[PDB]
This record gives sequence, C-alpha cells and structure tokens, in this order.
Amino acid sequence: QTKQTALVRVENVNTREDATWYVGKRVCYVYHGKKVKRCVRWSKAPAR
Amino acid sequence: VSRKSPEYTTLRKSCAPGAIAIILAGRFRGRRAVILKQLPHNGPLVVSGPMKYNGVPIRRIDSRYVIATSTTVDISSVDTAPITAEVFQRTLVSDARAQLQKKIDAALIAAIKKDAQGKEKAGYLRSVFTVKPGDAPHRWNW
Amino acid sequence: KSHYICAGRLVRILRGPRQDRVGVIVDIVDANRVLVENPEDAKMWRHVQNLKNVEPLKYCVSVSRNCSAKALKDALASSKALEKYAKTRTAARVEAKKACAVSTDFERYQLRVARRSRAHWARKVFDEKDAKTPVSWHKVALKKMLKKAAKMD
Amino acid sequence: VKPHLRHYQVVGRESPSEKNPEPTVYKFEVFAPNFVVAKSRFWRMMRVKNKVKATHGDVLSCKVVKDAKLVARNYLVDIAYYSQRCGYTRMVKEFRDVSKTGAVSQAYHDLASRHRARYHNIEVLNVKSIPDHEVKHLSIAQYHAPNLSFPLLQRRTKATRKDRAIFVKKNTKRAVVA
RNA sequence: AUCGAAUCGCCACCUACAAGACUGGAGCUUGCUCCCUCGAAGGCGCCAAGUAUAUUCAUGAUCACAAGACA
RNA sequence: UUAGGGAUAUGUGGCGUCAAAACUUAUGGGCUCAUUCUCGAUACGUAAAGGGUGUUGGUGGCCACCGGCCCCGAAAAUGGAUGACGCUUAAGGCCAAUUAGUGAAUGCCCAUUAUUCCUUUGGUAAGGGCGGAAACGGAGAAAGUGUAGCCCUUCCGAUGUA
RNA sequence: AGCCAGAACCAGCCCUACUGCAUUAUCCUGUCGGGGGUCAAAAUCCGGCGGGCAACGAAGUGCAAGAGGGUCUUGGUGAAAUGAGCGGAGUAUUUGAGCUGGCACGGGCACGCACUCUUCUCCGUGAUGCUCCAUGUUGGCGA
Ligand SMILES: [Mg+2]
Ligand SMILES: [Mg+2]
Ligand SMILES: [Mg+2]
Ligand SMILES: [Mg+2]
Ligand code: NA
Repeated sequence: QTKQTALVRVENVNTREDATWYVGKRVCYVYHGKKVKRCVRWSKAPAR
Repeated sequence: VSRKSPEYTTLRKSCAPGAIAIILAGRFRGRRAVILKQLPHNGPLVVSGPMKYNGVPIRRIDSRYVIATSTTVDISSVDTAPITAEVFQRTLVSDARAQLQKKIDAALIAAIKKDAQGKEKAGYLRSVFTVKPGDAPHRWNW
Repeated sequence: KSHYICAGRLVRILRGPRQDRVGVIVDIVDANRVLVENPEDAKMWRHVQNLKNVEPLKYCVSVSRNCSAKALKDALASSKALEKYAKTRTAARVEAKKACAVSTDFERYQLRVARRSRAHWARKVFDEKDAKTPVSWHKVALKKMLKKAAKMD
Repeated sequence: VKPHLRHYQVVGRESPSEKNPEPTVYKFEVFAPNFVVAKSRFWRMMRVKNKVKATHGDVLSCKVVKDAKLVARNYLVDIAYYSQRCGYTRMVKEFRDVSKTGAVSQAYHDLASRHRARYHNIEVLNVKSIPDHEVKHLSIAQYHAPNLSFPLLQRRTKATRKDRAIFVKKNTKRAVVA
C-alpha cells in the first residue's frame, strides 16, 4: 500500500459521474485526544 | 478592464446582485440571504438577511462559501456600502452601522413585497437549509 | 393477468437513452428481439429493442406484422391508446418523476410547505374524529381509566 | 448490440510484368472486424487459389458494403470450418436477424459455442435471405405464425444504475444503505 | 465526583405473513375484454402548531470539530 | 531490467469477499447438473481404449456415421486443499463488447517500465563571464584537475559477485 | 510577515469543452408479372423499367484542423511581465466557401496547374544588470 492517498466512500454517491461533482471539495476527520491542546480561536472563543 | 483597476472582477454570473444565496459556512450556516454587491478589487460579496426574516446582518462573504440559486429579487436600493464600512480601528453596534442596517433593510423589504410571489419569497427567506439522510445534492438543480 | 408480446402491443422502455418512452411492437425477430416504433414521438423511429429492456402494457392496436408507417399512425389514432395511457396513475407517476428531477430550490420549498399543510390539517381532522370515537392509545387508556376513577376518587 | 463484423468488398490483382502485361482482376467478399484483417483474408485467398503473393500484388479497391433497411427476415448461411480430428466440415444453417452482418455474427458465435471453432479457421461460403416457405427447421418456422404471442416469465429486472441499493426495507422501496 | 471528549433521523401509521410460471374483481372468446381502488411511493420531519404584512437575532467582524445538541 | 523523490499513463495479470478494480457491468449469444479425493475454473507444471437416447447439432440416406459439454471406465496408507470461503438467471466453459441498432478512437485497477517536473552525482561533456561601468537596497566576483566545488547556463548516463 | 490557515491574480504544465471533408448502388423509392399465405389481403422472396439523398442527429465507413477544471503534481505577486494574452495607433487587411475567363484529366469537366457569406490588422521596451538574495490580500496564534 501507498499511504499518501486515501480512499473514501460517501453515502448516496454510487457513480463516477456523481463522484466528479466532489472533485476539489474539502474533507475532515474528527477525533479526540487525551488532553486539551491548542485550537483555532483559543483566545477569542474559549468555548471551543 | 485593466486588472489593476478596482472595477475589474471575475465573479461567476450566478452570483449577481439580487440573487438569493445559501450560506455554507460560518456562524450563519444554512440560512438564506440576498446578495447586495461585490466589493471592489475583486473582493467579497456583501449580503443581508434582511435581519428581520432570518437574523443575518450586513456581512462580507467569499463567493466560494455560497450557493447562488436561480431565484432572484429585483433590488434598487441605495447601496452606499464601501470598504470603509467593514474596517475597524486597532449586542454593541455603532450608531452609524446601526443606521445603515435600517436604511438598507427597509428598502430590501419594500422590494420583496413589491415583487410578485412576495409572500412565498418571504417564507423562502425564512426557511433553513440542511442535508438530510438519503439526500443527493450532486443531482439537483438550484 | 399478463400482457402477451404480440404485434401491435404497446410497451415502455426501461433502461438506456430512451428510458420511459412508449412504443408499439411492429415485428418479432426471435425470442430476444423486437422492432419498435412510435410515430408521434421524436426519438422513436423504427429500431431494435431487446426484450429484457421493455415493459408490455395493457393495450394492443390491431395491426399486422411489418406494417407501414402510414397504416400504424392511423391505427394508433383510431385506437386512442395514447389518450388512454395518459390517464393512468403510472403515467402520472412518470411525469411527476421527471418534474421532480428538473426542479429548483424554490420549487422544493413550495412542495415542502404543501406537504406540511396537508399533514397539519390531517392531524387536526384525526383529533376531532378521535374525540368522538376513541382510537388513539391515550384515548383508549382514558376511557379504560374513567370507569375506575368514577369509583373512589 | 450492433454486429461485431463488417461486410467488405476487396478488389485486387497481380502487379503487371513483361510475362503478364494485363493481369486478371478479382473481387472478394469478406466479413471482418476491420479492413486490415479484410486485406489479409483477401491475400490468403489469392495465394491459395491463384498462386499470387501479396509481395507482387496491387489492391485496387477496398470498401464496406452497406446494410439494407432493418426488417425481420430469414437468412441461410453456408459456412465451413476446420478441426484436427474431423477435418474440414461444411454446414448450412438458418438464422433469424435483421441484417446480413447480424446473421453472420450470429453464425460465428454459434460455431464458437457448439464446436469450439475460432475466427481464423472459418470460411463463409454464402449468406442470403430466403422466403418463409423455404424454411426447413421448425425452430425457425415457428416465427412465421401470424398469431404469435407469448408472455415474459422468469424475468431478472435490475434497477437503473443511479437507483441501485445494497439494503432495502422488506415490503417497501426505501433504501437503508446505498 | 474525575469527564473534556469521536458518533449528528424520529414514530404506540414501518416495526405481521406468504408468492414471483404472477399475483385488485369478473367473464369465456385462455388471451383478450370489461369493471375501478388503475395496480411503480410506510408516515412524519427540514424554522409562525402552518401558508397568513407576525417576530429578538449583528461586534462570534470573510473558512476553521456544530462556540449547538441529543426532536 | 534498477541515482533520491512527486504527478500522469501503461506491461504481464486481474475486477463476489479475503484484496485495489464491473458498490455481483451490458439495454450480448450459445452450452453444462456433476450425490464421500471430484463438475469446472491462471500456460510453463504433477489418464487411455471403449461405452451412454444425459443433453445439444451436423453429414449423407426413421436410419448409419462425425462433433460439443457431462457421466461410467478411475484402487492406498496422519486430517486437507481450483490458494481459502464459496459460486449454478455462475463467481464455470467458447465467443464478443465498453455504458449500447443513439447517431461517431480511451469501462476500471496495480510496477524500481514510459512521459514529465524537482534535487544529487559523474562525463570522450557543450557554451558564456572574469581590464571591478559610473554613482552610493545588500553582498560576492579566484584564468580555475580535485574543496564549503571561481560564478552562471545547457545535454546525456547512473543496479552488479570475482 | 514568525508560525498556521482561506481566497484572488500571472506564467507554465495537465484534463475536459467547441469539428469538417470524402464515400454510400449488393442501397432507397413507384409500378408490372410471378410466388406466397389468410377467415379474406398484406409481407418475407424473385424478375422486368420509372425515378433517386434512407440525409435531424442517415451510416457507428476513411481522414480530420474546432476558452471550463486542477496544480498541498511547479514557480511567482512584477527587483529588466516579449504576450493573438501588456501596451499605442484604424476599420481596413487577406483566409476560406459559392460564382467567375491557356495546358492538363476522362470518353464533357466532379471543377488540378499558371495569370455574396466568412475573420480583426500594423507597431513597441538590451543587459553601463557578471552572479546571488531581498516585493501582494484576509483571518487565527503569539504583548
Ligand atoms: Mg465542537
Ligand atoms: Mg475492493
Ligand atoms: Mg553537473
Ligand atoms: Mg555501480
Ligand atoms: Na486463485
């Protein structure tokens, strides 16, 4: 395997023409750690 | 025409003033607003709710974080909003911006009411957009 | 009962570029293939269709095999099978599907409010009739408990 | 869908020489996937019947013969094929189709299935449409009956590619996954 | 009490059962005709408890885990 | 057929799961049912005569012969192998396609290969600059095999036991 | 301007857009006769002669010339931008298609060789710079 490229399967997208619509869109993987560390707007918005 | 001239733009034709847009990101994600104009030097768009309907004030926004639908409202408001209105010096609203908001929103509401299908357009502006289970946004017209 | 494959039978195309169009069988080649044409449609000139791609309908215009276009046009017109097909609910469902496929955000909003209005009025009517004849779980339980409450409490 | 073989006419001759200042011109009909294969078959026929090699020959013309209008007809196909054990064998078979190229493509697939015969081991002697009263096989004759009608049973119907699902509710059409 | 965390549709209308050579009901011409539920949708949910000139939203300042939360 | 790395496209081989690819493609055609090693299914590589109304077709005169798949013929030593599971409107065997009688060259996946971009190193390597122009953003500027390479630009090769 | 983001523009590269000419005849079409079959007549099929382009997607025949999307696959924000793309000047220039007046080509010319529609044209910045490096916009974080 080559780990620099990942493969993603999206609900209700079952066709190559469908998948072309998403070329260029942004993608996110959300998880959690063990401690609280720095984030965006750590000072402006302490609620985050 | 000249690229250095502030009048020079490259905005896609869908994002034209009076078009009704869906917010895709930020604090007001999912709301529908009305595109007022584009700032000079190929800058951001400026949109307003109006704030009575959905609570969206006058605000700058990148055209890449918007879906410009084909539904339009004819606008002929004063549109005296320059770059200086959104620049600040190095529940609380200044008494100038607070007045500008009213001056624009009254005219915008008059335009929507004067339009045919005014009631339907007002409800459309009040509604909220979301992605439901089973939805396929890549197959839709807008 | 079932609709046999025969000359003059009306069919609907299932898949492919001609999906959801109606034609008339003018000839049978073998167990797999037929010749189909519909003069009153733009893309339905005389062509070959595999029998796995068709849906036989309930109408048969009475014509002989390998008939002329002139003899099939008037036979269709006299049979009035197209005006009959346009009144079924499967035809209306096909037209609704096309209309839904070609639709704007404004029209989707309109449909949403129409369905919400229908649901609100339906639940109102149901509440009014359940007041007379108790059919909800809470009304059944209320009527079951009323007799007990009449005693003691 | 469409037949995989086209119909070609190839016209050729041997190059003139002091021995043969005016050679004979020959015409050839072949069914082939492209004109290069068609020319190969032509030169093989010339080599084995007229003792003319491709290295001393000219090809005057090479075209594709158009099909007629699509009409359901009976086609008689006279064909031959080779195998090591039996040798060379000649068959005459009737087919139902809408064009000459369609009938010949049918014949090639049929030979591949029932005798394991490949393209380059097959020669087509003739193919023509015959009337309804010369059909000998009843399995072909059954399609002339003017009252022919039958139902479609045991159908394997698939949904449109955009609407296919993996898991669906048992008595409904709702998709749960995909 | 540590504990901040990933997950982002709900239902006391789906949450009963069988068939796919065959399947709403009649005929007799058994593959056509006629009747009408027209034989290709679980119900809701997506911002006024409902289709109607009602109503606070900003300064969280142009993206950032939804700064929200289990309808 | 091989310098250290990206992108694009291919070869052999594949596209039910293991395992990337037809989320089990087609709006392609035939054929096949096999009950204790057992239908069959990637070459090189580890079963014959003779029989069979099992089924599908062909030649000549309801017959005689020749084919295709399948079945008998077919008997060893620990429990075990189409690689495993399984598959029979195949996920088998022969042929043929590329989204399908619509109307126009390439369905998809995978290399230390091919094209291209960046950097290194070495050449039977190929060019240019090196009398400080003047003034006063920054510094430098060596007539040179080999360096922290005098400085730029360019092209081609790069694996390896004794 | 240190770190981390987003958007815009320029050069390059890579993808998808936008496409005409030849060839059709074993073909298309109308009659006449045959042959066929039905409850009667049509068709599949064959031979006479009358016309011809199957021409909205008619061939799946041969050869083809016609700016939107990426670049966390590159470099940059004008510190010499060579541009049909940046600038100055006008409105014409000359490419094809139709239609026009010696030799070639075949037994007349389908239009080879020589002398109306359809498009944008001409001009410009050397290095007294041998080499290297220093130049945008909007937020987050860092007082
Ligand atoms: Mg969060
Ligand atoms: Mg896979
Ligand atoms: Mg070097
Ligand atoms: Mg070495
Ligand atoms: Na294997």
